Amino acid sequence: PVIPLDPARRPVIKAQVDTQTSHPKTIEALLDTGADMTVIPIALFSSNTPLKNTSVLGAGGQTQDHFKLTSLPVLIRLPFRTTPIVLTSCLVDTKNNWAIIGRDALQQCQGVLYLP
Amino acid sequence: PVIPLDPARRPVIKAQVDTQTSHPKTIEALLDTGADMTVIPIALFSSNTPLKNTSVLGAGGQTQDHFKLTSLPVLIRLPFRTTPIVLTSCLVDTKNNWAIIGRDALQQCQGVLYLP
Ligand SMILES: COC(=O)N[C@H](C(=O)N[C@H](C(=O)N[C@@H](Cc1ccccc1)[C@H](O)C(=O)N1CSC(C)(C)[C@H]1C(=O)NCC(C)(C)C)C(C)(C)C)c1ccccc1
Repeated sequence: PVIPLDPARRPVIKAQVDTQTSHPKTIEALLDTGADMTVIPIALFSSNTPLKNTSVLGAGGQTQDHFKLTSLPVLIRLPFRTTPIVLTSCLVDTKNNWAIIGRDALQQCQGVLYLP
Repeated sequence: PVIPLDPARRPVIKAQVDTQTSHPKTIEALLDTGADMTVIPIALFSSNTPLKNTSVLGAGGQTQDHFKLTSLPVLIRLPFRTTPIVLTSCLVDTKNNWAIIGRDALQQCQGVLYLP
């Protein structure tokens, strides 16, 4: 679908995410052309799973602690299309429960920006 | 234009930004549907403008040193339209001098996200 862009309303989508360490869960994610990679909340992962340290630069600053990197690919199913997005890896929010669909996922569902 | 999305290339455009505190200047800005508000570099402003402190939530978390708010509206001319976008205020990055076109500006140019 076409998602209008509105400062007062964050463009979001329901996405079924399977981290392959837990039953797949559907979450609300922000659609974010400004994110190099997708961010999944740590909650969707089972307690014990190996995750890699990683450094992330955001607007608030550079962090070595807040985010981890997955070890297994994450599969994402969008409401409209039946084929899953397969992300070889993406980020995990250990801290603030964030869910962000970045350009890695947007590329695979052939998302575009349109500026008339 | 239609702008494709690719994890390995930031979606950017050249814009002319007028802060009304000196002459209009060209910047290359990130098109960012995850940004509630536009971000322009402090480098645009002279060494003694007055800018209000502001708190912002980013990926590095809550920052309250990094961004200021303009005191005057900012006018933005995009290559493909004659009428400038006029933002009542936007964020000013004093740390990294980032340029990010957010949803406030995208709404004014009727920007949309399209997922097939
Ligand atoms: C109350 O006023 C606000 O705090 N607005 C915030 C905002 O828009 N922050 C933007 C922001 O950082 N948005 C980002 C998404 C985001 C929103 C809130 C917390 C964390 C992340 C942005 O689309 C992005 O990907 N950016 C901006 S900077 C960047 C490096 C180019 C890239 C990035 O962070 N990449 C890192 C990853 C891949 C982890 C997202 C600004 C500072 C650029 C205006 C906000 C507050 C709650 C939910 C959503 C947004």
